Amino acid sequence: SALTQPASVSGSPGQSITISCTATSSDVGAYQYVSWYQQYPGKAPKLMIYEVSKRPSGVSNRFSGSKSGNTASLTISGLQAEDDAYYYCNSYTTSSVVFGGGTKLTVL
Amino acid sequence: ITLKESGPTLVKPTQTLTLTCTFSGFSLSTGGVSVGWIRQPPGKALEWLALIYWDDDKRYSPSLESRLTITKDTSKNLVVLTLTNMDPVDTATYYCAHKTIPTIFDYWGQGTLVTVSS
Amino acid sequence: NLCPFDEVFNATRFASVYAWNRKRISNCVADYSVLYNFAPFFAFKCYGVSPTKLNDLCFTNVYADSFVIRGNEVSQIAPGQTGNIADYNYKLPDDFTGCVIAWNSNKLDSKVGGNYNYRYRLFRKSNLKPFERDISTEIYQAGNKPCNGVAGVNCYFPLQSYGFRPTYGVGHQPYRVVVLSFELLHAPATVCG
Repeated sequence: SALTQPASVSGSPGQSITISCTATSSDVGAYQYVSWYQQYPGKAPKLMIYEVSKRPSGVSNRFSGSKSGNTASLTISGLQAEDDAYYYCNSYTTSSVVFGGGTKLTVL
Repeated sequence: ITLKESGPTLVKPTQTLTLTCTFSGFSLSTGGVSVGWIRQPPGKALEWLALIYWDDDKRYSPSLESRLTITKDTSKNLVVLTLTNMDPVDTATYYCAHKTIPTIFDYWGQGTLVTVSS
Repeated sequence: NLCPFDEVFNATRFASVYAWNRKRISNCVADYSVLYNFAPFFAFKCYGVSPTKLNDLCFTNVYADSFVIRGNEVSQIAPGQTGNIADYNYKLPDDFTGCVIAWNSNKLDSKVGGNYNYRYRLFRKSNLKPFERDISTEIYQAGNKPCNGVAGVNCYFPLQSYGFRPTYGVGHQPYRVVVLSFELLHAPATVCG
C-alpha cells in the first residue's frame, strides 16, 4: 500500500535485470531518498545503494538505480549466482519511513 | 562501526518487552547521527518502530505510537526500547540500525529472535 | 596569527532568522581562502569588492551574522529587496559592502517528522531598520483588543516554525547563511593578510 514491488524475478546467470519499486501513493513527498537492501537467507540486510543513482563505497560497480517518476528502478548487471537473495526498497513518507513488499531473485 | 542488541528472548502475552542496543565506533553527540529500531515478522516485510535523534528529539511510527518509549544513555553508549502489551503479532526479529539523512539505515546490527506466547 | 573563521563556519547549531549571531573579527592575518575548502557554495556573490581580489584588501571592522533560512528565500538577503524574511525579521542597508554565503545544508537540519526548531517572525506592525534584531514573543494583536492568550477572530502568534523534513522539495530545504559586513573608507588595516 505504501510502496509496491513485484513478486519475484529469475534471470539467467550472467545477464542483466531491472526491478521496480513504484510508490503507488500520492504525496510521498519529493521521492528523492530511496535506499535498497540486500536480504540474505536469514541474515542482516546490507545496504547496496542509497540516493538513487549514488552508491556507498564498499560494494560492487554493477548495481545502479534510476527513477521513471514515483518509482526506483534497481538494476543488476552481470548477474552472478551469488545474487540469489531478497531485495527491499525504503523511503520516508511525510510521517515515517516505509519499506517495500519485498522481492525474490533466484538465478537460473 | 558496530552495534549489538540484547534483552529477554522470551515474553508472555500482555507484557512489557525491553531491548538494549549497545553501539561502538560512533556516538550520539555528532550532528546527523540518530538510532532507530526495526522489526521483521517471519517471512514478512520489515517495518519501522521509533527513532531517537542526537538532539534528544524523539519520533515514533504513527500507527503504533503512544507506546514503545525509546530512551538512551550517552555515557555508556546504550539505547533502550520498551514496548508494552505483547500480542502474538509482536513475535518477530528486531534490529537497531544507525541513520544518517541520505544513507538511511546503513549500519545494522545482529538481531535477536523473540517469541510472544504461552 | 589567524582569526575565527573555522569557528564561524563549522558551528554545530546555527541560530534562527530572528536571532542572528552578531560577531566582530579583528586583530588577525586574515586569509579569505579558507572558505573555498568548505563546500560547493551554492550562493556566493560579493557587493562592493571582488571575491578573486579579496585576500589582499584590508578592512576596518568585519561583522559576521549567521542563521538558517528556507530554500527559496536565499534571494531575499540582498540590498533593498522586499519579502517576508527581509521586511519582517532581517534587513540590511542599501549601501551594504561585504557579501553573503549560503550553502544548502539538510543533512544536519531536517529530521524525520519535522524539525520544529527554527522559527521566523511572520507578523509585525511595520518594517524594521537595518540590523535591527528583536526577540519579543508576545501574542500578536487582533485589531480590537485581541484574544491575548486565547483564540477568536484574528489572534495569531507571531512566530512560526519551519518544520523541515526529508520529503520536502529542494525549494523547501534548509540553507545555512553567513553575512560579512566590511568597511573600506580610510581604513586602519586591522584584519587582513
